[PDB]
Amino acid sequence: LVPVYIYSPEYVSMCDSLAKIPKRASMVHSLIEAYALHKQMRIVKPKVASMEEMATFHTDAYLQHLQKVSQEGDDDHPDSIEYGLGYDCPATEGIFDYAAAIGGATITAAQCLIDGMCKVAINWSGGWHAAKKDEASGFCYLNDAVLGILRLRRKFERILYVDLDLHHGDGVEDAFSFTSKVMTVSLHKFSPGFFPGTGDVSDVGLGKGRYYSVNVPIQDGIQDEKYYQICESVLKEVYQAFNPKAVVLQLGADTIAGDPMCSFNMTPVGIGKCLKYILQWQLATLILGGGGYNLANTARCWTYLTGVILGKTLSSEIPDHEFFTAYGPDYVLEITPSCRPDRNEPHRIQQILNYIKGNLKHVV
Amino acid sequence: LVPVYIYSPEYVSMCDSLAKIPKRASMVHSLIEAYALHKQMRIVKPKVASMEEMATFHTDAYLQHLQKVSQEGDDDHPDSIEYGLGYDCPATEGIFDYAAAIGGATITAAQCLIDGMCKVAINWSGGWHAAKKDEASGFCYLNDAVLGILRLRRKFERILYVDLDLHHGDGVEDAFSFTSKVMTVSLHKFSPGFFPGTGDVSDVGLGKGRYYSVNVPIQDGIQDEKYYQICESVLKEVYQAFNPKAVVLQLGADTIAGDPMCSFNMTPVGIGKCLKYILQWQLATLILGGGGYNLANTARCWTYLTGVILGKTLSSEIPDHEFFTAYGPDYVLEITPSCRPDRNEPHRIQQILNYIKGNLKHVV
Amino acid sequence: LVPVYIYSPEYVSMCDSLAKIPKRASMVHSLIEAYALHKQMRIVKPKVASMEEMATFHTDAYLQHLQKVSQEGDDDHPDSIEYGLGYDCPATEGIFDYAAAIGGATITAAQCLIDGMCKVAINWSGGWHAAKKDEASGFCYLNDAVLGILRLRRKFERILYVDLDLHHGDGVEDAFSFTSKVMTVSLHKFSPGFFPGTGDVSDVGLGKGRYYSVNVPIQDGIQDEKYYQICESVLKEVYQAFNPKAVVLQLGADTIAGDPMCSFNMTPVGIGKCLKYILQWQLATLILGGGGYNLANTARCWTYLTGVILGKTLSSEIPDHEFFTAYGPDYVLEITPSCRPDRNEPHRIQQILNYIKGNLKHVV
Amino acid sequence: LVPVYIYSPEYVSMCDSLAKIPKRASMVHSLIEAYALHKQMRIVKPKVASMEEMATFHTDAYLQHLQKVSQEGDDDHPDSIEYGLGYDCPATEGIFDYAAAIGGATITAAQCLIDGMCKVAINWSGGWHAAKKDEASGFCYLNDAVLGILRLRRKFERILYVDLDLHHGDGVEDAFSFTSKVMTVSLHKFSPGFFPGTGDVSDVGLGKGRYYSVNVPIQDGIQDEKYYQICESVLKEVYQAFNPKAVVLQLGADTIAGDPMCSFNMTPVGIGKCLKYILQWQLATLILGGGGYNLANTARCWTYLTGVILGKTLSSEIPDHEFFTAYGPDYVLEITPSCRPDRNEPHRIQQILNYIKGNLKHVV
Amino acid sequence: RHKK
Amino acid sequence: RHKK
Amino acid sequence: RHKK
Amino acid sequence: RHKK
Ligand SMILES: *Nc1ccc2c(C)cc(=O)oc2c1
Ligand SMILES: *Nc1ccc2c(C)cc(=O)oc2c1
Ligand SMILES: *Nc1ccc2c(C)cc(=O)oc2c1
Ligand SMILES: *Nc1ccc2c(C)cc(=O)oc2c1
Ligand SMILES: [K+]
Ligand SMILES: [K+]
Ligand SMILES: [K+]
Ligand SMILES: [K+]
Ligand SMILES: [K+]
Ligand SMILES: [K+]
Ligand SMILES: [K+]
Ligand SMILES: [K+]
Ligand SMILES: [Zn+2]
Ligand SMILES: [Zn+2]
Ligand SMILES: [Zn+2]
Ligand SMILES: [Zn+2]
Ligand SMILES: [Zn+2]
Ligand SMILES: [Zn+2]
Repeated sequence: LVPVYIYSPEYVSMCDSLAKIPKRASMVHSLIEAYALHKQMRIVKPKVASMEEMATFHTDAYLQHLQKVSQEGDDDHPDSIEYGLGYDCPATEGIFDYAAAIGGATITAAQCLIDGMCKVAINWSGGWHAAKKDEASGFCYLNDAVLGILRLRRKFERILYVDLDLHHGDGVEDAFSFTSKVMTVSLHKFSPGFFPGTGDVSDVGLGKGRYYSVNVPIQDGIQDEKYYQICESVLKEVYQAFNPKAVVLQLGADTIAGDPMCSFNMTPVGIGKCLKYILQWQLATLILGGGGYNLANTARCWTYLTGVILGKTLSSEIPDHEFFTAYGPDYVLEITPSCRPDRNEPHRIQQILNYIKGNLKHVV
Repeated sequence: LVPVYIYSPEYVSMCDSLAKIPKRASMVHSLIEAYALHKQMRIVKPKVASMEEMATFHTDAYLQHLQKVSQEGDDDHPDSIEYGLGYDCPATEGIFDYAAAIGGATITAAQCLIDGMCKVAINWSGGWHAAKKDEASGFCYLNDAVLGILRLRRKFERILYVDLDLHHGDGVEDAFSFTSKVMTVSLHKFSPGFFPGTGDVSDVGLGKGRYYSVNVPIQDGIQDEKYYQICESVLKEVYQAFNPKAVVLQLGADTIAGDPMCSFNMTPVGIGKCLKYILQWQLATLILGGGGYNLANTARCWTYLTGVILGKTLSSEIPDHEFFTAYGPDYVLEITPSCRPDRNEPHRIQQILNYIKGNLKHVV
Repeated sequence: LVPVYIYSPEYVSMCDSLAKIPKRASMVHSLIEAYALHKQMRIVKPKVASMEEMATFHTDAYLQHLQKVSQEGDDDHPDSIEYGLGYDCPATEGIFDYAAAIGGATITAAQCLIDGMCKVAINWSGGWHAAKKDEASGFCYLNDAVLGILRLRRKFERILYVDLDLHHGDGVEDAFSFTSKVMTVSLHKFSPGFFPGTGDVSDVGLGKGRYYSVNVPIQDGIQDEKYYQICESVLKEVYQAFNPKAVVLQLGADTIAGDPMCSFNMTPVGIGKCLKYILQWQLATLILGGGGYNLANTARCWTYLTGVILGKTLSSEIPDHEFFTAYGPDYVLEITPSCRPDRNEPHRIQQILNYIKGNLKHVV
Repeated sequence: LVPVYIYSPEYVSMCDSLAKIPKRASMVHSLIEAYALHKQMRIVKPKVASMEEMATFHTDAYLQHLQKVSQEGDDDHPDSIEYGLGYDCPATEGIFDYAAAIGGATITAAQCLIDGMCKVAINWSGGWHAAKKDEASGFCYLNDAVLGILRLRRKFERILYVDLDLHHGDGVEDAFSFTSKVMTVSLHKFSPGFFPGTGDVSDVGLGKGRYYSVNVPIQDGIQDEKYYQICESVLKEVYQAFNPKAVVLQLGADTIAGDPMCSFNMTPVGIGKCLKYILQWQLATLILGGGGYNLANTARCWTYLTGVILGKTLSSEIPDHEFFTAYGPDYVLEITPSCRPDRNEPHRIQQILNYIKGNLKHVV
Repeated sequence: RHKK
Repeated sequence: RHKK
Repeated sequence: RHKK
Repeated sequence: RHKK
């Protein structure tokens, strides 16, 4: 019954190497350990994904390319652009190994859920929801989330994927847009010019998967209360109509106030309520991380959320640890919302919640 | 009579190495060259800044540290955090050399203006306006803009610094907040949570420098027309009151639609009108780059602006070149505004323009 | 519940040595002792601050320099100017030791508050609010106030710093401008040309610390009544919104009529009402001195205020003691306001009190 | 024809030692020399005043005391307070020698005027107008101005003493209050609480000296134009009624904007016009310095005024010299007025000018 | 294609 | 302090 | 007396 | 910068 925590000194070390989020993995684990939360979880060393496992979603052409440029970090290969490598996804050397490590980590987590070893499995270094079968995207080289869902499909009939990252979980939605066995629900910022550009409330999936994709477009400045209202309202309807047997939850912390992307204005507490609502379902749940570009805040958030998973209330004072100075000058766990407008007009949110409730009536 | 273009294969190669903007320098030069604009300018190889020149603004402690961690890229030094190194400014190896190269490049540009070798000198790889005397900040390790201004002070009485980057030019404003010989004018996004957090219309400089700092806080979604109105209105008043003898202009392209920061909604044309207004003053002008996180767009913008400086109108079709594949899949030079709201309420803009006009009445 | 009085013959002797205020420490203690007030307080010998304690705010570079020039009073060192040493802060020999003694004294006071040894700790020789982490300023070589606040942070969540000195408490405000755990409130003269030149009502702190800095700019000639109205109005709002757990109060007497700076026109009684209002909060309070260039008046003021702290009413006649001849022409404790104008227009004060009240609504 | 400049390396070195103005003498001479103005004047080494010469005004008791405490800097002598030594006038060791050096310097200057060696003699280190016959006051230990005037009395029938220092020239006015052979004219700040507290327009001298003392009380914020109007108006009347044969002019630079006393808002140019008006009289003129607590500005002012005396126009750029870094960040010679109110109501100035014009009608 |  |  |  |  005790939560599984996917961890390994070598794993964290590899994650610390990702271009867009250096050292973040260490800070996250470090703060979690500093709060002694790892002592209340079952630590499981992750296995690296095999070429075969990764190939259950990603094409051989793409995988071969990734592995090739990963050799010595060839960031000048002429075919990389077609495979999504570039500014957002540089071909840093060893990247294939890191991607395989992250994919393996999420797969290990799903396997633990399948083996009844736990009801909740955590992989804070996962959540790279933007990767396509044959293309890297949005700091994502491999879609571990998809790999995890595929693995869970071996035992569970219906998987509910909930993406609370700031960005649309397009990669995952994509992978299952034609499936009715996996439903994807994503809350994200939707505004012309904002990556990835997809995920409007009108996007509901294709073919047999029509209506099995849910998108909640949100504007800048949303805070804890309104956000939870939206999330709860949508999740209540989804649960009722889809009746999932397992859940994969992505919790990108780039929605938290203080993030350099400065879009949403959430605090770990608001995301916590969403987490609690999903956990009260008592289903096998695979917890993933994702975005989060204010490193200290991301660690603050996932540490707090780990506490929520453990039903513990953490001390407000950041305990001394390797990265203590990174929590100055207040040195506290709580995060305060920024003093800026919530651009979300109530009537629009209402409009969106209904359009969704309508779409869900078709799910039987 | 003909514009000076600071360029050197070795220089561009070094700039391509900056963490937050890999290859951008090459793409910019490459597109400029692909339009054959370099043939219409006087190419000047930049000199690297000496420890003495950099020390005219930066403290020895900071400079020593930068050079030390730059040796092998020590990103674990215990003192780096105090010197601003970290997430935004990683201690990538060789960084000291790149910073010195950029600083030298802007210094070389100013020297050219001083020697009457030209009326306009360009250093698209410069514009790192956030660096403090003893601290790295916002992707900036050395404040080349400040070094350039200091150099120009050897010959010109009053220098007008105009920062059109998306972010507040805090480093530069700082360096001269107590000076009345250098006036800083910055148009930028100002919103709680948005870096760097300074630059409100009420910030006007300190001591003898009071009223010699101008800040124009702007909200998301501003477009070409309204932006130019604001810029012209402010520059008209500043010119009249300060009567500059030389101008340093920062043109960070992170205000252009398509930038991942997705804040302003400008096109290179709008920025161009601002440029034209400054150029019609007929003063020694040092052109710098800056932010710009959509690499292709940044190259598009500065290439277009280089054309404006040369009084040429460029072909809409992107000529084939080394990074030709980077402008896919359309291949045109023009940029289109995103379909999102201009959050700038007219009465507030009016309110701001007036407070500024009032502040400037004190400049004599 | 008996006040702690930081005193030591050696300590007073060292403070008497400060360039800008020779013998002031002795006169203050002497008059306090002459009124037998020390008999009603718990006398605690101060400890000298360690290089480590001072380093919690001040940089090693600055500290090393101070200690170096302090050796034999090298007032010709080429680097001193960069470290703020000079006219206002001469490198008098032994200065490092005095600065360390004062810093230690305020730290000792905070420690007493922490150990529950008292509710009020006094260090009349402290209050050097202008010193920066790496720079001496305004007769201040070390910012004891900041060191004291930092020490109190070990036990109290929120510290309210109130600066009633004639000058803006820029050093302290600076140290905590990004902090929301420490709020700084400063009443001071604000007028172009008047040191330090900062502290306008629009200065409210930076980043996460936005709105946690309060500044009340005041003009010459203000007297007891209007001043208390302003102070009470601001402190009432601050207390309500910030709910401090401890308070550090700076009481520079350079606001008192008779001071050679001849700006404000206050009497110890007016400042006393402010003191009473803060004391009625029943919080741990660290009392500091500061400016005061009319030595006899400064002693008069702090002696009277010490009596206010002790709830005693002192005899109007200055008792005979070592410095009795310095209390001419009337040899009394009371101070009379000078016959000059109060340049503070009511509508402006109103305007300022409102901006502040508005700023404070954002503190939660 | 050529101006005499009282200078001596040993003299400047002694003046640099005065408590309230360390290094000021060197900065003044240094900047003057940096402008090569000394090459256009006749340099005369000053002689130290003899006990007899000083005794022509100062009492033996006071002189004996000064010399005694000056031995080793006894700042604890019980009689010092009665002799004015203390906070404003500390008994720094060697002070007697410095005072004697300054007194001698002004006496040497007057002797040069008497010997027809020149029409203008300069002693920028003189001007200590507050000293009384038996008491030190306002940073003045010996009244060199008085000694100079007494010396000039050997050859000239009527001496006009004009004091433009920020403070009332009470010491000098005092010395000659009963004399009709020496007329004192002082423009200064007059406000309750402001040192020395004397010098109201009603103070006109005593006994036979009635109406031979002129005082012009002025309020804060006065600028060049209004100040010159007042000065010219008063000097025109004085000249006409008193018809002086020699002039001693004190030019304390503590009236210049930027001075820490922040009272008047003058620029060296305004004082320059006053100087020019006095020089056009073609009389033997003894030029003295005085107050000035912004060292660099004081040097700027007296250097500029020396140029006015020499009929030269100095370069705006501060030439490189020993104290160059002291003129940063602008490094120019001109001084800018601070942005604050002129508290002088026109009708009051009018009122004062008339009362004076009335008093002067009695001078025949 | 967008930039993240 | 804000991150860029 | 007054202080300067 | 101002002097105190
Ligand atoms: N999409 C995206 C947005 C912003 C970025 C910065 C500021 C730096 C970087 O290296 O990659 C970025 C990618
Ligand atoms: N300030 C800032 C904002 C965003 C960033 C990303 C997305 C990546 C990175 O490496 O650095 C960033 C810095
Ligand atoms: N009269 C006077 C006024 C101000 C002073 C300061 C700030 C320092 C000092 O040493 O002496 C002063 C004397
Ligand atoms: N800021 C300041 C103002 C006045 C001063 C005097 C009169 C003397 C001194 O030694 O330092 C001062 C500093
Ligand atoms: K999402
Ligand atoms: K689906
Ligand atoms: K800008
Ligand atoms: K400035
Ligand atoms: K204050
Ligand atoms: K604060
Ligand atoms: K005067
Ligand atoms: K007289
Ligand atoms: Zn994201
Ligand atoms: Zn707010
Ligand atoms: Zn920018
Ligand atoms: Zn003060
Ligand atoms: Zn004076
Ligand atoms: Zn003004």
